[PDB]
Amino acid sequence: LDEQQRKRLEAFLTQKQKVGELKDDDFEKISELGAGNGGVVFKVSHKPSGLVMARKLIHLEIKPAIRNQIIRELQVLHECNSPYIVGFYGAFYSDGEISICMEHMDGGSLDQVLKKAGRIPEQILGKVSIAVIKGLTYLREKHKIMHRDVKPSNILVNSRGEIKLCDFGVSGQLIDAMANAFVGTRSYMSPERLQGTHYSVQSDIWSMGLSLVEMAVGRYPIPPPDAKELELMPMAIFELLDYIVNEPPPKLPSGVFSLEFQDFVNKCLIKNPAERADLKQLMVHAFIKRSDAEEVDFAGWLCSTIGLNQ
Amino acid sequence: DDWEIPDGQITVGQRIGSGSFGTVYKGKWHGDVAVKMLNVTAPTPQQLQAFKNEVGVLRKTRHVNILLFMGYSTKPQLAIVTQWCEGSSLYHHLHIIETKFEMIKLIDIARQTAQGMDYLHAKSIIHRDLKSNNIFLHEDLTVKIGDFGLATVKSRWSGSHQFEQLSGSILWMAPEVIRMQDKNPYSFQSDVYAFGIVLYELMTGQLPYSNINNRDQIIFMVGRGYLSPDLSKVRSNCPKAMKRLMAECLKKKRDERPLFPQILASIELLARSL
Ligand SMILES: Nc1ncnc2c1ncn2[C@@H]1O[C@H](COP(=O)(O)OP(=O)(O)NP(=O)(O)O)[C@@H](O)[C@H]1O
Ligand SMILES: Nc1ncnc2c1ncn2[C@@H]1O[C@H](COP(=O)(O)OP(=O)(O)NP(=O)(O)O)[C@@H](O)[C@H]1O
Ligand SMILES: O=C(NC[C@H](O)CO)c1ccncc1Nc1ccc(I)cc1F
Ligand SMILES: [Mg+2]
Ligand SMILES: [Mg+2]
Repeated sequence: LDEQQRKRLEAFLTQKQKVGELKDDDFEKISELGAGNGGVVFKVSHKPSGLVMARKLIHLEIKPAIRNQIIRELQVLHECNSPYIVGFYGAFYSDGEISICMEHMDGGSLDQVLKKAGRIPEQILGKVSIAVIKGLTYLREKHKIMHRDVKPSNILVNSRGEIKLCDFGVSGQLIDAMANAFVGTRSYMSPERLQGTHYSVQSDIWSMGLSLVEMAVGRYPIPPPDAKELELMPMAIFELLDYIVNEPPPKLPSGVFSLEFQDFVNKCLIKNPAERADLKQLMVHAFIKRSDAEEVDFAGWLCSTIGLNQ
Repeated sequence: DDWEIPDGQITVGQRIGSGSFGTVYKGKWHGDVAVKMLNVTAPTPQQLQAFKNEVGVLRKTRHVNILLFMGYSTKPQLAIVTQWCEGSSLYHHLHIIETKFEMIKLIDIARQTAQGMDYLHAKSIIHRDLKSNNIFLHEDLTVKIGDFGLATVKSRWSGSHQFEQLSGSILWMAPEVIRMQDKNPYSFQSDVYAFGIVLYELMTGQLPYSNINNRDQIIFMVGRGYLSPDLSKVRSNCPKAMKRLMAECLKKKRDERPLFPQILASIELLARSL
């Protein structure tokens, strides 16, 4: 890491020390940030330290033994300290819900930014790809844990131009508990996971690509856009999963985007996990070497899109 | 013959929880009731009339193992009022409290469930959402089945059409239901499949697919016939005539599954031979 990152990383650890045992009465609810099919998130003020954090509340109906194991497994997050991983303050249980307390990201998830923006620019998706790759790397090496849930709603951004990951599978017991959830509407699961199990980092990389295409076109790309819906520049859950497995992978439109970017996503979306690019390859792909050279103003593009001041 | 509760009649109280198609509050209305605030809060008049028609049939249901459907309301928002049950659901007992029943009482739970299901099918009512979450053990004795029917307040409507966006928990869904590509997937045999899974819960104390922790993997493999409940996990003390019955309910092809009249008969027969 460089200097502006080592400054911010050490600055987080300082504010983290001012926080001791996390209790439910120490929090004042400000506003709700978002919700999904299995959680709700509030911006909260921690009265003992004045800090403002994000508080994810998961209401699970599980036996206490399993619940206590989940809290225990979540405490590993005190060791994830990277500029590409969202900050972690603590996790606890109370009033029948699991709380995960993490640092606030005033830009929100790229899923939100995408709605406000319509489509996201390739120059910006360049910088995003860099961060998601570096975040998967830090997870693969320093902790040997794999995300298992890459999607736009788990990539968070903020007004300081940072792009961080979160909601990565550190607690398997939580993952397995969330398996008895109701069906979603759409999937970012690679075709090998739909048929078998995780195939190391490669099956996350598929997810990254499917997110890049969604953000690049402004639409979840399964099934691919119509012939004239594309020059304008509801499928069942099971059929999408059958499509992802038994139909050719999605791609970008040939005219609008560079050839480096189209290849980048294509190497990511190879249906065979082994042929699919790994982190080492993508890290030195053409599209990444170019997008790392470009001096894009991400913070400015974010605040303009949301409507905030510079 | 116009069952509609006005405002100020329902003392809405504590929030309990949400499920596949609504959020449940403990209310008051000539006694404790269950107020489920449906997720279709703004219903279309074509949708709204089909909901009324369905409530008419659910109101004429009276059976010892069925939760009393009392009516609905639309004033604050569209909602559902049903009998409130003390004590936990069968899902709570098996997977949270880990209650230790005897094989006699386990089999008895199965029997009254099949009893009420047989009544529902006798009145041509497809439950569509049978699970141990929707089976309450009233006063640690009688079984009460709720959340039945209601095909119209499940799956948003277009304007005059309706297509069941698969919703619910996927563990109890029959494969033909998973695939959602057989004109009318929800059938008497799709309930029987669900009931089969509930048998698996009773007989193994576990939920199915205990080794799989990927929601969409289950959805795909179960829908493609590749994944099936590992019946190996049945307890040793469990009757053979019980395991066989469970397996006939879980057949991948819905036409091979038994109907409840035959299912109920098997349970009573093996309840004696005990
Ligand atoms: N630390 C955070 N700061 C700001 N917004 C956040 C934070 N964590 C979560 N969110 C927001 O909360 C929303 C919902 O939370 P989340 O539980 O991740 O649901 P989801 O990822 O959108 N969908 P799902 O995973 O299927 O439940 C996200 O879309 C984000 O906008
Ligand atoms: N009639 C009722 N009386 C008491 N508690 C109830 C009643 N109906 C539901 N509940 C409880 O309300 C919570 C949510 O219920 P519900 O919305 O029906 O979710 P679910 O049953 O788990 N899935 P589903 O029934 O298909 O939507 C659970 O803790 C239930 O046990
Ligand atoms: O949250 C999880 N899975 C989806 C859940 O439904 C929330 O949407 C989840 C599962 C397993 N391990 C950790 C999880 N969380 C999590 C992890 C890291 C950070 I930094 C912040 C987080 F919140
Ligand atoms: Mg998430
Ligand atoms: Mg229920």
